[PDB]
Amino acid sequence: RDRKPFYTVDLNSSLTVPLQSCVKPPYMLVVGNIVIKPDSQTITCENCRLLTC
Amino acid sequence: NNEFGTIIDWAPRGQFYHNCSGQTQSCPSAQVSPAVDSDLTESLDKHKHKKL
Amino acid sequence: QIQLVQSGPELKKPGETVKISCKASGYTFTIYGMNWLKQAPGKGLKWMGWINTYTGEPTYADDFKGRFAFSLETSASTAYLQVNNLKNEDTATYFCAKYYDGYYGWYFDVWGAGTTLTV
Amino acid sequence: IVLTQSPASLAVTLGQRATISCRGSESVDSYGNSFMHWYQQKPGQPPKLLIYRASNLESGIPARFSGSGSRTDFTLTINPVEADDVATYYCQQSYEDPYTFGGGTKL
Ligand SMILES: *[C@@H]1O[C@H](CO)[C@@H](O[C@@H]2O[C@H](CO)[C@@H](O[C@@H]3O[C@H](CO[C@H]4O[C@H](CO)[C@@H](O)[C@H](O)[C@@H]4O)[C@@H](O)[C@H](O[C@H]4O[C@H](CO)[C@@H](O)[C@H](O)[C@@H]4O)[C@@H]3O)[C@H](O)[C@H]2NC(C)=O)[C@H](O)[C@H]1NC(C)=O
Ligand SMILES: *[C@@H]1O[C@H](CO)[C@@H](O[C@@H]2O[C@H](CO)[C@@H](O)[C@H](O)[C@H]2NC(C)=O)[C@H](O)[C@H]1NC(C)=O
Ligand SMILES: *[C@@H]1O[C@H](CO)[C@@H](O[C@@H]2O[C@H](CO)[C@@H](O)[C@H](O)[C@H]2NC(C)=O)[C@H](O)[C@H]1NC(C)=O
Repeated sequence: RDRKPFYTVDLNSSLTVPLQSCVKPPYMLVVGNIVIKPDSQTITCENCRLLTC
Repeated sequence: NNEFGTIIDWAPRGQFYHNCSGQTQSCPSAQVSPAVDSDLTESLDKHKHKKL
Repeated sequence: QIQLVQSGPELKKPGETVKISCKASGYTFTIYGMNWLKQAPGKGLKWMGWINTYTGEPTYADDFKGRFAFSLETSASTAYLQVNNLKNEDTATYFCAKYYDGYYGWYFDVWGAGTTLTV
Repeated sequence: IVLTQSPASLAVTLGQRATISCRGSESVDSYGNSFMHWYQQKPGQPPKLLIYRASNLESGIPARFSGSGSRTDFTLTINPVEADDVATYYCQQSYEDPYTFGGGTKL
């Protein structure tokens, strides 16, 4: 281009893969509005959900 | 890196860039991420194209 | 068109200093660096270095690091080459040239008119 | 990187091919481009670039001039030699600081 070298990177995609990640007992996941207070070292949540995957 | 502690990661992170060493002053020094967050959510069935 | 006009010939003596002007006309001065080239009569060309017209940072070759200074005037689109404590080995023509940009673009298509120097 | 350009002086008559050979101590090929350049300098004048990147004819140069060259080996060709080609030709290297020029070749 314009009598100088020109480099083009082309990338295309038509493939997506769905995954599932799980932990096992005695481990669980707490999902929601999780608040961490570093001064009092407290973790608090209202209406979180317990999940595995 | 804050009052909750410092977390570091020694695994590599990949990006596109130009060497720019031994080049003229027109060589861009910015690094480019080829894919963004919307490439994993928006238009899953639609074909995606990236040109650099 | 792009034209690099240099200063006229000058006469000097050892121990003094010389200021050389090279005004660029026909392109944005801040996007293109300025190169300085030296040619002793009867011999080949030698590359001295270049000045970053976007930041002002000067660079010099391994055989020209000693007593050379690159400066520029952005407002008037002019670059100055300064030689201090002239010696008898400095009798040469000095060229200002615009490189051809791009990948490994250290080759020159537009040259200055020239500036003969004797000391 | 040092460059050796041969012959030091070439004597060719009008209407005959002229060939100049330039070598290098190291390769100058990078990412599909060979960075060897040919200049022409007439006395009292700045050099004018003839062939850039070893194969490309500069704009405004007459079609008589043509360049060619492989890795570390490059050549310049002038088939229809005229009387205005009397000058010195240099092979230049633009791949490494200080981007050294050539010694010269009289013709
Ligand atoms: C690991 O675990 C994950 C759990 O998330 C599994 O992911 C699931 O993978 C399956 C395929 O294996 C996915 O099923 C696909 O869902 C879609 C269904 O279409 C939805 O949307 C349309 C409207 O657009 C509605 O009409 C329809 O009812 C659905 O709500 C489609 O993408 C797929 O079906 C289409 O394609 C097939 C083939 O091309 C055709 O036959 C169909 O007719 C249709 O066109 C398909 O059914 C599922 O959604 C994933 N779950 C998620 C993302 O939560 C992984 O599969 C699993 N991996 C392994 C290796 O086990
Ligand atoms: C990116 O596009 C290329 C074509 O430009 C795709 O490669 C072709 O894919 C089709 C459909 O599966 C095949 O029939 C062809 O044989 C493939 N090759 C060619 C040369 O056409 C490629 O699959 C795309 N990449 C992704 C990740 O989807
Ligand atoms: C840009 O390219 C240069 C030139 O190849 C690379 O510099 C080399 O770096 C390695 C690793 O440090 C050294 O062993 C070589 O001596 C260097 N060669 C030189 C200076 O000519 C440089 O690493 C590249 N930059 C990148 C890839 O980011």
